[PDB]
Amino acid sequence: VTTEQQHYRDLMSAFPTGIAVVTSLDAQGVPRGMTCSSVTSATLSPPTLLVCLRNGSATLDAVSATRGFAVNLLHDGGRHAAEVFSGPDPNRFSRVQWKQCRSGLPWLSKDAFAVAECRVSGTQEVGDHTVVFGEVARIAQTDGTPLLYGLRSFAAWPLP
Amino acid sequence: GVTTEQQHYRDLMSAFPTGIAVVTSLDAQGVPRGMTCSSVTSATLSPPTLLVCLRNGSATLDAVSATRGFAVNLLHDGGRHAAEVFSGPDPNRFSRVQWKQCRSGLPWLSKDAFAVAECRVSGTQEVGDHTVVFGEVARIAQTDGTPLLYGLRSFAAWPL
Ligand SMILES: Cc1cc2nc3c(=O)[nH]c(=O)nc-3n(C[C@H](O)[C@H](O)[C@H](O)COP(=O)(O)OP(=O)(O)OC[C@H]3O[C@@H](n4cnc5c(N)ncnc54)[C@H](O)[C@@H]3O)c2cc1C
Ligand SMILES: Cc1cc2nc3c(=O)[nH]c(=O)nc-3n(C[C@H](O)[C@H](O)[C@H](O)COP(=O)(O)OP(=O)(O)OC[C@H]3O[C@@H](n4cnc5c(N)ncnc54)[C@H](O)[C@@H]3O)c2cc1C
Ligand SMILES: NC(=O)C1=CN([C@@H]2O[C@H](COP(=O)(O)OP(=O)(O)OC[C@H]3O[C@@H](n4cnc5c(N)ncnc54)[C@H](O)[C@@H]3O)[C@@H](O)[C@H]2O)C=CC1
Ligand SMILES: NC(=O)C1=CN([C@@H]2O[C@H](COP(=O)(O)OP(=O)(O)OC[C@H]3O[C@@H](n4cnc5c(N)ncnc54)[C@H](O)[C@@H]3O)[C@@H](O)[C@H]2O)C=CC1
Repeated sequence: VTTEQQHYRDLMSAFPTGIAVVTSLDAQGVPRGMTCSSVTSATLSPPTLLVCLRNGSATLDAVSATRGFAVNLLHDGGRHAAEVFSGPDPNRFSRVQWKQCRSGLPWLSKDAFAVAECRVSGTQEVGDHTVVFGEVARIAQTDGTPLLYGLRSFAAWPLP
Repeated sequence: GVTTEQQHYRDLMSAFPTGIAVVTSLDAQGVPRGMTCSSVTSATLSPPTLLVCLRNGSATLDAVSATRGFAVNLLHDGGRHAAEVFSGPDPNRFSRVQWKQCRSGLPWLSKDAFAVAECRVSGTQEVGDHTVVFGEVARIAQTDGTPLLYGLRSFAAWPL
């Protein structure tokens, strides 16, 4: 017995999350990234998160080529960035402010309140996606109200 | 206990808010087990598969591994007490919430959850002291409700 895809979409839509832009570099050195809601903590020993990226995506290809990626947590002013990095716009990085970290990884310096640089420590394919484990290597974090996505809409963390 | 490094990582991940589920199963002797879970993540639509990340040695992970199935109970904004009890030290948590047994046997938190998804374990991946559990969704029931949220070390309600 297996549920239908629409019922599953409706279920998962009702689990709201923060919003990241996951970034890396492709083999040509070109920044790549996507809006990502699948950031999940895996373990503290060593500090490891995971993301789940669509197979064939430019971002997964860059993550695999660089074996590292940055997780840029968006604050409430970052809705436009989240739209850019989930939509059909070309040259997404020309539409946001960004800087290259010491690692070379793209950091969204205006739209994110925190950025974690991760080394790819393993992957696991599941259907048409790949779970990517990231061992966190460097963190820069400031105060900010997190952007949220849930029930097919953007919102803001409701507490000061 | 945590190291300084691990604390910086907790500070980061705390700023990625999520909905809140209670993941339930039965142990080998039929006893209901469950825990508060913020690691619910969508993996793929083909077939519909989510994942959760459960601590190794937890009663819930042992039950999930025994029975190869589990329920994901998404809590609505009246469910804070259930989330607190299912994240605390008391093994008699099931006597402190109102619940019902699904036809399959899985525990359903009927008073505190607005949705329940019954899952078959389709794979696992150990990562440090945790196990990522892949759940192929077999059945979903859902009603309207405002999702409970957790972020920045606080409960809140979805604001829209
Ligand atoms: C709130 C939210 C959360 C999301 N979370 C996740 C998640 O956790 N995991 C995940 O895998 N995806 C997620 N997505 C979807 C993801 O952000 C988009 O699919 C994104 O476009 C992928 O970017 P990419 O460059 O890696 O992929 P590609 O599909 O390889 O796109 C490459 C480039 O082509 C352009 N492009 C974008 N979309 C299209 C299109 N439809 N047709 C043609 N060209 C296009 C853009 O310039 C893009 O950079 C999420 C989307 C939203 C809105
Ligand atoms: C907001 C929030 C989100 C969380 N998200 C996650 C998550 O995504 N993943 C995760 O792994 N944890 C998560 N936790 C932690 C998790 O909810 C707690 O660790 C929870 O108490 C685990 O329950 P358990 O019964 O499976 O674990 P256990 O630690 O096995 O048991 C809890 C208590 O019951 C006792 N006990 C266990 N089994 C038995 C038995 N057979 N007989 C007698 N006593 C027994 C234990 O000694 C302990 O005192 C989260 C906590 C919070 C607050
Ligand atoms: N690839 C992914 O993991 C995700 C992709 N998206 C995509 O973003 C767009 C908008 O999403 P919503 O506004 O939430 O409406 P929606 O109704 O399409 O999706 C609801 C929820 O279902 C899950 N989901 C949807 N498509 C998925 C996919 N292809 N793979 C895995 N899980 C998926 C996610 O939890 C998503 O938030 C859609 O194109 C959706 O596919 C959104 C979230 C996760
Ligand atoms: N085991 C898990 O995956 C999780 C466990 N918890 C438990 O609840 C407690 C309180 O959490 P918060 O109030 O958010 O404050 P916190 O500062 O203790 O934790 C902040 C965040 O760090 C991550 N994290 C913490 N402990 C973790 C662990 N053992 N494994 C993986 N990721 C972990 C989670 O994303 C958590 O929300 C944590 O200290 C922990 O015991 C909470 C979230 C997930």
